[PDB]
Amino acid sequence: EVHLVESGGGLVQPGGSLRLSCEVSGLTFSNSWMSWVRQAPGKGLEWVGFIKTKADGGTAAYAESVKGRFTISRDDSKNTVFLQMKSLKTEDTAVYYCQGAVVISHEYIEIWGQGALVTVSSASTKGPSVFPLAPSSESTAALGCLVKDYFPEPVTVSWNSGSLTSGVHTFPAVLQSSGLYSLSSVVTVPSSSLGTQTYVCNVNHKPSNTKVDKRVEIK
Amino acid sequence: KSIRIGPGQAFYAT
Amino acid sequence: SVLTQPPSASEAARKSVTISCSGGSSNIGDDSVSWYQQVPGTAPKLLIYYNDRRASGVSDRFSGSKSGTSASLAINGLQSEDEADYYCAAWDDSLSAYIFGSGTRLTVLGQPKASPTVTLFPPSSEELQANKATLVCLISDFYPGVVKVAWKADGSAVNAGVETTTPSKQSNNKYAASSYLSLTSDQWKSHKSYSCQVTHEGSTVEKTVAP
Repeated sequence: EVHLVESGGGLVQPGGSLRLSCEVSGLTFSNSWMSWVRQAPGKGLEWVGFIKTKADGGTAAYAESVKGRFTISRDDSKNTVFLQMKSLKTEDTAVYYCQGAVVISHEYIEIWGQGALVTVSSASTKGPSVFPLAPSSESTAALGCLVKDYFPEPVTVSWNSGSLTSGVHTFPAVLQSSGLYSLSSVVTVPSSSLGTQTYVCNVNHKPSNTKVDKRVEIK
Repeated sequence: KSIRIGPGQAFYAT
Repeated sequence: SVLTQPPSASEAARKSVTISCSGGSSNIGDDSVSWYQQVPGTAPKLLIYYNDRRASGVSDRFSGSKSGTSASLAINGLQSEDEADYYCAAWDDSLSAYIFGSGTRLTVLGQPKASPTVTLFPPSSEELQANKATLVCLISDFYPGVVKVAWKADGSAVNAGVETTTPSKQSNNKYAASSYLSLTSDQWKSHKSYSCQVTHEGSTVEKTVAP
């Protein structure tokens, strides 16, 4: 029922600034205590800060390591809490999660967003090239899309604009010797479906504002 | 002194 | 002021485990504990709050307790879908921050051996002309999560141009990995075939493609 949808993730140069948004639907934003928690690749959870409801302090609190660099603020009319980050250090590289918490009928509710990956690196943003991978007699067939040479993470892949979900497997990225990422997504479909059915992979790399859809046809 | 909960320190009770 | 948890825990299915969490007087000694569950590559999710209260929708198989500066999370009737990282948490008054414990990884013993499925795609015409020829070896549904990947060209082994991921846990708790061999367009036509071989303990699965 409740969704916290984060956006703003991507690549920023050290010393740079980046603003994350977290927009709440399904909870009354004005009554929600909003907070942020981050997680470095492969590490634990580390608290970043919170901002109180207006009826409470309306005031924010911060982890020692982000104090003075990060500012949390809220726009109640637009159901959105922000995390404004400045003077970013490579150490700040992490998935950032927002939380919304409300207290209702002696019930405490705390819901988490899906996370936004912030990559603090001197490297360049690079959009990927997408290549359809076509099948070869069997009852089902595997077809795919190769998503090659992008920076930074993540990319999402869907198929037929998200209406094809069963049999879809998107694989973790490999890091290439160039420092660029590649990944692949495959969907296994009944072979009888081929040729009366068109398949398209939808590849989104928001840090390079790249969205690419590629028809996967039987070569 | 107030009972609060979670990363947002929501007011829970007193 | 760091909530410490044992790194790992491993108990058979249908059974029960207790995840421990020990803090100090400045956190758990002043405040309540929460417990979170995080499945690989998904957002953490609240299980327990205020020491022993279940979040809505959370199974009665979970229960929490606080005792002095220690906290505990009980998981009864263990299910394979409970494999995840469990994190305790509590507010610390002296440093005024929400502290997450170091976290315990939970393994539900009993998952059956599974041989990998292997899918091998050749370079496409599009790739060849962009000189981004890539052999794509996708490996999935194997357990336990260790494989060795070997590439061959015309029966001879190739190590140059090979990049292989570490295996990672799938939703169904089996593993996936992938391996890529990068070729010049010219190398691709310079051979009669290439093959990807995957070894998983006692079993080897090999696939071959050709121009």
